[PDB]
Amino acid sequence: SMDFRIGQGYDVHQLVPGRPLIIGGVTIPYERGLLGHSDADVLLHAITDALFGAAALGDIGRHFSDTDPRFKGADSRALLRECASRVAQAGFAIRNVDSTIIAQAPKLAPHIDAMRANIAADLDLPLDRVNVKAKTNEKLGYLGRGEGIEAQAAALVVRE
Amino acid sequence: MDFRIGQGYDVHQLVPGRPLIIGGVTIPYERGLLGHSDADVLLHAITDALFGAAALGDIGRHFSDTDPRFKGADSRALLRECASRVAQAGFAIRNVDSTIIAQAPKLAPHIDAMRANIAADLDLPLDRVNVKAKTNEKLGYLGRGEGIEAQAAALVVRE
Amino acid sequence: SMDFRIGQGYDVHQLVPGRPLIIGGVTIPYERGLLGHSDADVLLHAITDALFGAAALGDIGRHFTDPRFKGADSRALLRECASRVAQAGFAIRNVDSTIIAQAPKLAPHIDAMRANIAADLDLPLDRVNVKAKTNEKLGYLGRGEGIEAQAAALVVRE
Ligand SMILES: CCOc1ccc2nc(S(N)(=O)=O)sc2c1
Ligand SMILES: [Zn+2]
Ligand SMILES: [Zn+2]
Ligand SMILES: [Zn+2]
Repeated sequence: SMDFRIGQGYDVHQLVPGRPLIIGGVTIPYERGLLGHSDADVLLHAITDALFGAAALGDIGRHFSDTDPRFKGADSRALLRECASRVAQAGFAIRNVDSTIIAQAPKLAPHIDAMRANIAADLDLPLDRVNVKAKTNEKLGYLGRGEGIEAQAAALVVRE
Repeated sequence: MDFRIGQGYDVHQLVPGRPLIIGGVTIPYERGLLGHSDADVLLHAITDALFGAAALGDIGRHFSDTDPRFKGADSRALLRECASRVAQAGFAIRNVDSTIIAQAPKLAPHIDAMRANIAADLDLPLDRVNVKAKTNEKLGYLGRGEGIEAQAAALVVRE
Repeated sequence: SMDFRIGQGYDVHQLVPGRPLIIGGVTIPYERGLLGHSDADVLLHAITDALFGAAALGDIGRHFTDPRFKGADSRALLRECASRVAQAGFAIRNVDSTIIAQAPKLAPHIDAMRANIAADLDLPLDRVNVKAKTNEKLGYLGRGEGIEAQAAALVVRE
């Protein structure tokens, strides 16, 4: 009950016109969307990587391949749920997740509760163990120019 | 045994005509950080880590850029109120770690003072607070000195 | 026992011609390598900073002109870092990390990096993790101008 481990996750996707904007499982109206072979859900990908990392199971690319017919059409919530199943099977219980989305636009505050609810459901966690934060990049860099969106995640687990 | 972790990120532009305040320390420099508050990028990152570890949202939720209450605000006062709310939520802080990334000025002479400020504001001994500082090895807008970034991690426990 | 602490680390180095690419102690075939005073192993630097941070010992810049470390490679420095963490009364519980590089492919080398780090930190493999991804062609990382590493470390004061 004291074998705690920490994991950390990072992801980024390009933001361009012509695709939907989906973050934390939430479709957000915007003139641009994230590019990636999946649904490009940068927040769920970062959290997934933090969870695999806390369990020392490698990373999201080692677990899911575009070539794998099991996951070919899978959205990022299905990937997060499978991640959590593998983390549990390796012997770990998740204690909490925290995260940050960095986007110059749109405003993400109205969507935070919905994202937290999706993530908590997918991880079978109480809502008060899941946190999502959001901020701009103060107009600096490709993030500040609206050319991508970044997500960071931290996860604490314990080996039971 | 109810431990929780949080992580924080912040960045502010470096501009002429502003005080440079990082970790609560007013640093002599021809430029300063631009923000609604005093724009203390390090304290904001730590504030976000603490709110995040307690699942209390983020700094924008508690101390909005849009609220005139916080124009020019002392970010140490914001950090102390953050810590008060984290305590009110049932959490004790176990440690904080952080990094400042900047091309200039030299931060080594100021790091110990930043650590002491953060420790005081969080009611922690110095040995549970850590401030790291580095350059971005000449890359990107940080390499060009256009802003300063801070990162933070916080461990809390629900008592 | 229960005095846990967390640390976090970040580093980035430029990719330059005429130098070997060494990440996680692994020499990787590539026409460029990382620039730095050391061998510029950006992954070991990030982990080193996370460990110093978790133990509240400052940072890599304060720890490392010293004739003990003049020509030291990054694994010797990681080992010395781990010594100083132990000196302060801390035991390492786990390390996690991410390498961000547009090229070359790091997947074939990850297992060796983890084994190198585990040996240097005197940890079992199941307490060390290395992740790797691209930057989706964004920014200086996406243009192949540098490689970034991030790390998180958990320690306990015994
Ligand atoms: C079936 C889906 O398989 C994959 C494979 C790689 C992969 N990488 C990411 S990332 N680098 O976090 O944008 S999400 C993803 C999904
Ligand atoms: Zn992704
Ligand atoms: Zn700020
Ligand atoms: Zn370095």
